Amino acid sequence: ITEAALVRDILYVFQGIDGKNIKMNNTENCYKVEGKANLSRSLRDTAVRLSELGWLHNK
Amino acid sequence: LQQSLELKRKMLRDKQNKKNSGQHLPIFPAWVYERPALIGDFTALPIGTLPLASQESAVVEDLLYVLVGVDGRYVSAQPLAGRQSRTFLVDPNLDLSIRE
Repeated sequence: ITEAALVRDILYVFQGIDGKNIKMNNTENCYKVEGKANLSRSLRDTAVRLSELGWLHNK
Repeated sequence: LQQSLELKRKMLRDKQNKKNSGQHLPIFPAWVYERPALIGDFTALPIGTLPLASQESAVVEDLLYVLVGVDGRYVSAQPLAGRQSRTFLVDPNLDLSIRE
């Protein structure tokens, strides 16, 4: 995985269309990031902070 | 789809029996209804290997066909144009985020 991939997937997740790697819909209420990438900071940890912008759109 | 021929048959007989006080309503030639005329919709590359940016760049021109009723190259209109609304056949190997 790379930072760029996560920027475009987020640009779809700001609407409700799933990415390739941020792929969880609002069902258990948060867009769970996925994959064997490690690299916590941007990946596991920042993307979830942004995805709430999308959770508020689906509703 | 076909039954409009029968509806027009019932109708024109009824316009005649309303106009039993007259005669000689106009009617169109059958080619006006038989020809495709003004109706809407009717070897491509391995799009699974065509990369994500270009894959959008290929799909976005097909929408510019499909928005006027032309069968695109991906995302092509279905048969059974009947009932009351269309459905379309966007491919199983296009990227899921683009398909949605």
